[PDB]
Amino acid sequence: SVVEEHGQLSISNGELVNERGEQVQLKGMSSHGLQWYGQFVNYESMKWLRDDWGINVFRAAMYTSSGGYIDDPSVKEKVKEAVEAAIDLDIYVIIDWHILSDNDPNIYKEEAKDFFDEMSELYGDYPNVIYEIANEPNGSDVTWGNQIKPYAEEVIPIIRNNDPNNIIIVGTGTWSQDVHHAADNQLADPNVMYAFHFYAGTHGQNLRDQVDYALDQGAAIFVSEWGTSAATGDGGVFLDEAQVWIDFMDERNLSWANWSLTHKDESSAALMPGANPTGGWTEAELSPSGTFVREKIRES
Ligand SMILES: OC[C@@H]1[C@@H](O[C@@H]2O[C@H](CO)[C@@H](O)[C@H](O)[C@H]2O)[C@H](O)[C@@H](O)c2nccn21
Repeated sequence: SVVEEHGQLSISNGELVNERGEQVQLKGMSSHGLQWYGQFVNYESMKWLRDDWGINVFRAAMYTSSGGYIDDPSVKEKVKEAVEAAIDLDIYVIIDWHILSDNDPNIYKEEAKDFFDEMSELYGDYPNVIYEIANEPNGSDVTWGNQIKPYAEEVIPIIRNNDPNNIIIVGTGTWSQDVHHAADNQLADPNVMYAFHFYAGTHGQNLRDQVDYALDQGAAIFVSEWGTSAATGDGGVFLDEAQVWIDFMDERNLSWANWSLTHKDESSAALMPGANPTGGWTEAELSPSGTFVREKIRES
């Protein structure tokens, strides 16, 4: 229903819109690393998220380092499973080249180009696909103008040779928080968005103001990862500040994906250790974070 109705997504005047030009807001879940918690990524769990939580997008977080794709490239087949499930379930899907410790996206740029060539050749004639080419550039030696923008200007042409206009999300500096610099020096492609990520354990008022600054430059922003926890993925849940962010994103109509769908013993994890990897969870099988996120997507 979702993808048949909204169809081809694009950016118009800095906003995500459907094929009629109407604003659309995606809300869903991210996997944890596919090399660690891939058992939670399958048609049945994704169908349960669609039908019981109301998700309309799923993010496949393919770590590059940390035992991910560079170390063992077999994980790309789990990305394919997730994309195919999203096609069968008629929801959108984010293919996330999940850099982190490999903090400069240029470290694995050759591999990224080959990976995104393959994915865009396979799936570029479906409207479901959204490409997230570098999760979180980070480090004071990795800047938008010197490192990230030029990386994007090599990977985007590879994708565009196979897929002229599905959405591309491009990470920003300082762990995808520095939307100000990106918004002042935007990419040319008209169907790009810039990633902004937050974790509710950080007091967020200035970060919200910086998102507004970026929006005011005509940059489109996708909140492709956020958590209810501290920035470590743990440290308790911060539901008061998470709700502030939820309301802010609704007012600005910003799409989002929550970190993350796993039973790992950390506060941002949505599931408790007895949750079935194929779905059907009871309330007791959701964590405090998962209960809250589920409520947010169902309310929507
Ligand atoms: O630390 C929380 C998350 C992080 O996941 C965290 O990665 C760590 C390192 O791999 C894992 O040990 C944690 O279990 C996971 O929650 C995301 O990979 C990253 O994009 C991000 N940036 C800011 C926070 N986070």
